[PDB]
Amino acid sequence: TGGSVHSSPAIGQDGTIYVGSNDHYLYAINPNGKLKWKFETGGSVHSSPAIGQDGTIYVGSNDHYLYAINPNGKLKWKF
Amino acid sequence: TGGSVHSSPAIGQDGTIYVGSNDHYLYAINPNGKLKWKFETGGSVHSSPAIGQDGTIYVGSNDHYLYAINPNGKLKWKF
Amino acid sequence: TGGSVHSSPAIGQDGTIYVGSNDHYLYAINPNGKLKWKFETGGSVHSSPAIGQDGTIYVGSNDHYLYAINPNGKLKWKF
Amino acid sequence: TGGSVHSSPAIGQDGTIYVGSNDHYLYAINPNGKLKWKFETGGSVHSSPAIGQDGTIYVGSNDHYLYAINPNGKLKWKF
Repeated sequence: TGGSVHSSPAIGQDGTIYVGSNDHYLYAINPNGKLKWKFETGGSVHSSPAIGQDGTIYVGSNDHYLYAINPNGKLKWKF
Repeated sequence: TGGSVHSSPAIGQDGTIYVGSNDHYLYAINPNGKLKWKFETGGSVHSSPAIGQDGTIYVGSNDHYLYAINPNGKLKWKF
Repeated sequence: TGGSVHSSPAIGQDGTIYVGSNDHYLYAINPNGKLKWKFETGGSVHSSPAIGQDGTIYVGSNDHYLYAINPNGKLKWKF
Repeated sequence: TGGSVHSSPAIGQDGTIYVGSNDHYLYAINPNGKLKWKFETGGSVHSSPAIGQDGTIYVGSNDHYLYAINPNGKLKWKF
């Protein structure tokens, strides 16, 4: 990533590692180490991601939003 | 929310996303992105919520308390 | 507690809520809100506790140690 | 460890406790308190480790990398 990784990673049901970074991005890493996708937020992502029962990825950000991102990397909603 | 989301979200058995915020509130978000309820504490909620076997939501706060909130948003107790 | 609760709580198999505090203590709270025990460490407990398969409680502390505490509140070991 | 343990521990399927430290190292502790191995990173490990379905240990670090370490302590990859 392009910033300090304070956030703690979470693993999906297929092995995908989700973690946020201080570079504002939420990363989705494949189990082989190759990047799946990255989602940009308005602030550093100190918050640790969490995965729901349907594979959605929930994480907060320093930009005051709680982001909900689909496993394809597209934004579902944000509070 | 009205503050940086440092706290990390937790998902209940029905999909409800629980996360604290630096605006002193503990938020309960529905899986569709609409707010269920919010509980106000005396300080920023850096602590990440946790869900017990009965659906209770446990989270700490900068106000020195460990809050226990019922899934309806009403305070159970606080230590 | 006597300090900001930055650490995130963990729930044991019987409902006991374990969380650290900035007052150096690791707290064990009963599901009814009454204190079970508290274990003193040499520094603030920002680290979030974790429970092993045998009910042990693992948590770090600002005093550089990784504490292992038995569910009765007595120290097992510390690294 | 040789630094403040801000990171939160994780337990593997055999009881091994994984936690990072502000001394740049990621520690693997046996359930008896004896050190299994330690992996050095370029910065403090505030991030909390996470274990995949195959026993891999994922953790971030202040050095901007998301580390993937095999349970034997050898580096799998890093993003």
